Amino acid sequence: DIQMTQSPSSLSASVGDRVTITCRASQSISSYLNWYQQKPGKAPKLLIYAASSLQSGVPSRFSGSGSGTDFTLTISSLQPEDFATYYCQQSYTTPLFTFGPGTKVDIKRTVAAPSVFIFPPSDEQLKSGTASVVCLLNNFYPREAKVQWKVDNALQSGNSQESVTEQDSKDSTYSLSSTLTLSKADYEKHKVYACEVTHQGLSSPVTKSFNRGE
Amino acid sequence: NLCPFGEVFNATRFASVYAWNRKRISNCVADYSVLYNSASFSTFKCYGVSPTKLNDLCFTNVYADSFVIRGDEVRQIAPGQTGKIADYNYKLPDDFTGCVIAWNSNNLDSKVGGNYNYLYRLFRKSNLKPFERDISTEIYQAGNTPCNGVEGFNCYFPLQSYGFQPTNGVGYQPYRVVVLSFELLHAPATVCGP
Amino acid sequence: EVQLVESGGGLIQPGGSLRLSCAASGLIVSSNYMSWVRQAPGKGLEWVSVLYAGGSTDYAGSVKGRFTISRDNSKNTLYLQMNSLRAEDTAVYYCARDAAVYGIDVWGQGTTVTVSSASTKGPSVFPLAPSSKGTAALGCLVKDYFPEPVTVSWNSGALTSGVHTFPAVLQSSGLYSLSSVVTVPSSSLGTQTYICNVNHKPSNTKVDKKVEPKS
Ligand SMILES: *[C@@H]1O[C@H](CO)[C@@H](O)[C@H](O)[C@H]1NC(C)=O
Repeated sequence: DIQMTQSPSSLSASVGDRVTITCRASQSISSYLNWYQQKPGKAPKLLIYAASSLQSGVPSRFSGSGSGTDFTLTISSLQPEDFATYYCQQSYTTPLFTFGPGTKVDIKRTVAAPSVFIFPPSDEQLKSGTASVVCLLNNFYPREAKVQWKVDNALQSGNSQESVTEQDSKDSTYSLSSTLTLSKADYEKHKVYACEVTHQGLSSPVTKSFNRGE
Repeated sequence: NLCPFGEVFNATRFASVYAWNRKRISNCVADYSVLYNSASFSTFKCYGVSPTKLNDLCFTNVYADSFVIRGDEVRQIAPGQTGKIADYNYKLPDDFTGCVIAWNSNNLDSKVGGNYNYLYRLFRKSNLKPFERDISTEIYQAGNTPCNGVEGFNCYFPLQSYGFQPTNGVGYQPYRVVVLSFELLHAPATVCGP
Repeated sequence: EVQLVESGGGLIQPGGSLRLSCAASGLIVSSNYMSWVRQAPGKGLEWVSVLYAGGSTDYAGSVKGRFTISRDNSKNTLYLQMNSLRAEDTAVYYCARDAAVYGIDVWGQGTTVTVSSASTKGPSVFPLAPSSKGTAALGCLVKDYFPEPVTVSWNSGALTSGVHTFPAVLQSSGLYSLSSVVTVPSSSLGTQTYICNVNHKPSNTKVDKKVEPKS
């Protein structure tokens, strides 16, 4: 088998910029791999086949190179219709292809630190026997953030989930919600529920917290 | 009056898998001992016989097929197989009675920078009949649209080159293969061993 | 009219069968490498199986002997029968013609295969109330709803700027929790009435829940 691998997990770029995505395969696939574009909710779109042959119905500004083991896609002037994730495929074992992790090209923007808001569990939900705590790192850039949960100053691990939003049509900023789950008996045997958040925009980490009765 | 294997297993020139190569041997002898006392082959399976007790076994005439294929495709050269090779390049019959001999030749069949002389038929409309040889270079027509020499949508050239390059993992290296085909119809069998 | 419209697949328990359909038009599926590639929500593109022109097939070890690619060359259609389904198979399925070196150029529209043994349930709507300690935030927890999807709305649409509605989370019980939030002037803490309206069509459930600060 052959391992594929993309470079920048997700790069940042502006309109009119000239982006360069990478892709390298385990063996020396000699000039035998194409590039694909996928926008959320749609199907993949072929762009370059056989390393550098342009696909018909594809803008002139999409390049293609690489021949041996290390390949590269490069777009001349990033246009707004080009913000999407781009994968690479190996056509060496032609009937049995593989892909790369993909590289998501988003919109570059000034650093924006996230406004943090922590919400306690609603008395309505406490009746049903389980308790949900939600933190919030609303509107910021770039995506990357580290939300730790602390309950009675003790980090929580397997009991939290996270979900991010798309780049806002108008902000170009992200938002997040980390949802801690507990029980009505566990939540009731601890007071201090805090939320720590680390981000490039914040000099140091921010902790939004609260106590059981307040 | 010995069977001329030495010019098949040691030939400096092998043919592509799709255009696999055949030499009918007749009117001679054969030392099937030396072939599996050389012990220089990577794969050597025999179906419907046994290499040792085959020097007394006479046959009307024996065929010796040769080509070159990716290391992990030599599993396709067996009776009852499917894939790119067995389906479009060289298909062995279910009732096969012969031997398959392969030996990694990456020190000669994958020159620096990539050896592109060895090809393998990639597009075909149906599968090969056993010991069939398809040499057609006509533009493969995937759609309703007659190509007539133009590569493009629904138009593919059927033969694709191997990217033979020696630094690749063994699976993707060139393996010279030479299938031996023993047949015997009602006629003077003249390919005996000692 | 080069296109592949796939169909047949929505929801079914862990073990049941669901056959997929890829209706080729423009090319011929009888003489082409017809593959299926599956893809999850938070994952890449994964190849599932293949059917050659010579009718030969092949599938990935996590499928072998559970699915079975087919084709009807009289209706120019590609099929995929999915037996002993499991949770790992939940993903979007694309049919595409692999043009070998020329690459996978033609791709099927889209077909989702959510698979779980959860019973459809309209979700709970718990309120996220603004806090004491310039701007204040609040929202709603649309917890425990199945199946997908659900759409949120604030003040029946009278409120949009600031409001974020999140991508849904599939949690360990096999249900989806998602939250929707909007930021508003703290100066209207107890002045205007904010109500997050939720809709889960699969359970015919429609909920309107006022959000205000308790103390
Ligand atoms: C190939 O030639 C070598 C000598 O270079 C010899 O040892 C070997 O037996 C030959 N094999 C044949 C004739 O099958």
